[PDB]
Amino acid sequence: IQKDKVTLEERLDKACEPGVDYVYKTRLVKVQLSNDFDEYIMAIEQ
Amino acid sequence: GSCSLEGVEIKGGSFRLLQEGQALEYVCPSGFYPYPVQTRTCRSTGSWSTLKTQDQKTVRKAECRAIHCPRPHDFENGEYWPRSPYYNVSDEISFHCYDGYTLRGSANRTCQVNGRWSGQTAICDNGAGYCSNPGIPIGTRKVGSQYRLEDSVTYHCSRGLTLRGSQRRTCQEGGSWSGTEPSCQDSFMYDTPQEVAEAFLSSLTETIEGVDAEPSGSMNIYLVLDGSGSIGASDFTGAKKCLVNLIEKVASYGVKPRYGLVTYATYPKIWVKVSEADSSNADWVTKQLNEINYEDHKLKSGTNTKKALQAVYSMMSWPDDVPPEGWNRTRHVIILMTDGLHNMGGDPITVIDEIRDLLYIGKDRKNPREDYLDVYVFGVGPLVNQVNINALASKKDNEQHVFKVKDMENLEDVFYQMIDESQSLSLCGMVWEHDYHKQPWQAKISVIRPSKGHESCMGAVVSEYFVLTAAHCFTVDDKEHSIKVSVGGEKRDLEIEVVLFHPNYNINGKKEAGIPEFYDYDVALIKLKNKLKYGQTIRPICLPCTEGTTRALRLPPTTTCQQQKEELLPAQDIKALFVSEEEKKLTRKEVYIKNGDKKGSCERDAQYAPGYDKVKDISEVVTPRFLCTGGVSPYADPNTCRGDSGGPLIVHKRSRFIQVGVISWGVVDVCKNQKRQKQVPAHARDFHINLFQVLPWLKEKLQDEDLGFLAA
Amino acid sequence: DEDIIAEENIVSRSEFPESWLWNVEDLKEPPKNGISTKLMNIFLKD
Ligand SMILES: *[C@@H]1O[C@H](CO)[C@@H](O)[C@H](O)[C@H]1NC(C)=O
Repeated sequence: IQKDKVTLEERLDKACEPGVDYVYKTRLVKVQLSNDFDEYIMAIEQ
Repeated sequence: GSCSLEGVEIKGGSFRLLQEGQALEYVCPSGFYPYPVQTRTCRSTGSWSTLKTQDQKTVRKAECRAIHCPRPHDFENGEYWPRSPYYNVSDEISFHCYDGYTLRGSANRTCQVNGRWSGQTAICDNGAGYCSNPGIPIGTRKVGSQYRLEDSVTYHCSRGLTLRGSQRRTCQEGGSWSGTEPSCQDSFMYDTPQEVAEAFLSSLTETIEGVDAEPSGSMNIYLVLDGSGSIGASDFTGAKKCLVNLIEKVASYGVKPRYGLVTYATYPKIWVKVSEADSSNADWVTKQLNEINYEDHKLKSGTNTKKALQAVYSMMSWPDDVPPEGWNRTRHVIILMTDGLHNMGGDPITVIDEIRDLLYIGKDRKNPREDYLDVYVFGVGPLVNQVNINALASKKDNEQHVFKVKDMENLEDVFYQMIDESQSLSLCGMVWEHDYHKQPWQAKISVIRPSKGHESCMGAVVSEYFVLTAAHCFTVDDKEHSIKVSVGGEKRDLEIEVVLFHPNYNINGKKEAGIPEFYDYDVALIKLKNKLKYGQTIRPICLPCTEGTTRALRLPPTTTCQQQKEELLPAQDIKALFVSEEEKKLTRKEVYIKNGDKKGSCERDAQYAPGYDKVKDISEVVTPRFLCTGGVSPYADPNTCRGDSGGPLIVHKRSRFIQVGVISWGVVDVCKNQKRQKQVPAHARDFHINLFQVLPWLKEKLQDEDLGFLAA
Repeated sequence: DEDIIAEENIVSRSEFPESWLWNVEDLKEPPKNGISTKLMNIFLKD
């Protein structure tokens, strides 16, 4: 998406957009990176 | 805090603050529409919602553009004119096919105020494919010229338009394309209160007529109302009253289905369950629809359409154990109001699929069972995503399930017009379950004569008294006591009253020219002495140019008699069938009506017929009141026998049976009470009597049968 | 520092048939000198 202060309300609206489907808090377990695409194994904390 | 009104207006227009400055609505002068979006929401970030078009594109400045209609950027087998970079209001365009192509639909179409074109879609078909040319709706783009069996075609709308209906249609067995006809929609086209009510009933009532076959009708109505905070108490309370009239409307049909009221937000809330003993009580369901309030879902104003449909799933599900007695006989009608702007749960479509698998629909090539599930969607919220509300709504041929009225007031009028109006509910050419007797209309006629005689013919129940049949099966000498008619497979014989022959029937009016036989206007009605009680074995059949047939073809009430003849009997190789009797058992025989360019080939073969071997002009023995069938091209069509004479020539379309002809005479007799010829000649043709030619006679003799014949 | 026409308001061509104008016409106009004349108004392709 992007990167200038992204307040609380900023995330609320950007997370409740019709497009936004999934919202997780994950933990990067393992990084299997290659040449054409990089796998990012994340673990959904909640 | 209230969003700043800095640079948020619209060029050549205005806007107004609603919901206490939490949202604004652009107001463009008549003849123009707010661009891109109609209204805007006040984000909690201090700025209004970004200007997103239909292609999810960002717009800087809002402008008031004029109301234009979709441009036909794709048309085959013909030519349309004039052509312009854009079509204003009240602009007319005409269509014209090339040489060797037939034009069906409206030739002249005018751009209306609702940003749509008047009349139907113009299609130029040659009639060479198993299924008729799907055509290319104005604004769409069809990909696929092959119209064979199992073949498919894809559609694509222009940039900035939302495709409504099916994007892919497959030519299914029986001459019919799957899904519904596409239609490129914009962001201001909406639907007039009449267009909605007219397309809603024409798609609902038909799904109700079949239900009666057959307390507690075998049909469930799931009312899912959206109470999210993105709709507003204004468009919500109006949706409630909108449903209230719907229940009472269905009640006027003397039918008491099983209702299920469910209002959802962040979580579903079931008020009425189909398993309850009060689900059939229209009154109670209405009061429950009144007790509900928009304030019920204020604390948790979420939008999780997924869970909502899942709640409906649990209402139609089963322990299993059951396997219920009569689960495969129940129709389900899910009606839900929603802006389509879901954000919690994901794609609600996934649930719909689960419902299809639970009801075993579309999981059988021979038994689609698509008639056991209807999904109607209505846009209520200010910002309604036509893309989503379409993906949920069902796609049936010549039926509309997606609706978007102008405002809430109009949505109400849609259901007000219903309560007053009482469309004709007739069950002509209908089939019941399905021992084995799928031909209720079928009738067996026998005429006893001296020595033996036993003239063996057949007819077709067209009313509660009359039974259409051939005319040569009877004579002026034959009385009423010597004529017996049996229907529904009953062992007894019904006593007739009088046999009405056609005023122009004269089999012996050609002996001068050396023509022994002359089956011109070979039709006759048989008014019974007793009234027939319709059952699962006895039932009328649709006759051309009737208010009952108009609904069967799912055509608008404003359909003229001429339009039906173009639909039932096009200028091509029509696919019809007739009823034959083999070994005391009725059986269907699929044939083809030579009404295309193979018409002359099928007619001139009447010279090989007994007695017609010395006819000067073959066009004198084959009057325009004849429909030629049988032959080897395109396929080897089964021939009619002597006992099949007077049999109905039916055209199976839209799961309905329409009689268009009457078996008159055949060229070569292939039945001799022994075996079938098997070695039939390539000129063994069969002729019938076009009902569209004997309409004036049918309309007069059947004026007191409540068949509702068209004027014309 | 900009001009031209917006890339949004440019109706691109599309109709490029290899053959068209496959119709029929009948000369019933008042014959003069044994020569009938018909004035057709066709729309050229793109
Ligand atoms: C309906 O249910 C019964 C269950 O015994 C089944 O035998 C029958 O095949 C079903 N009918 C249809 C339409 O398949």
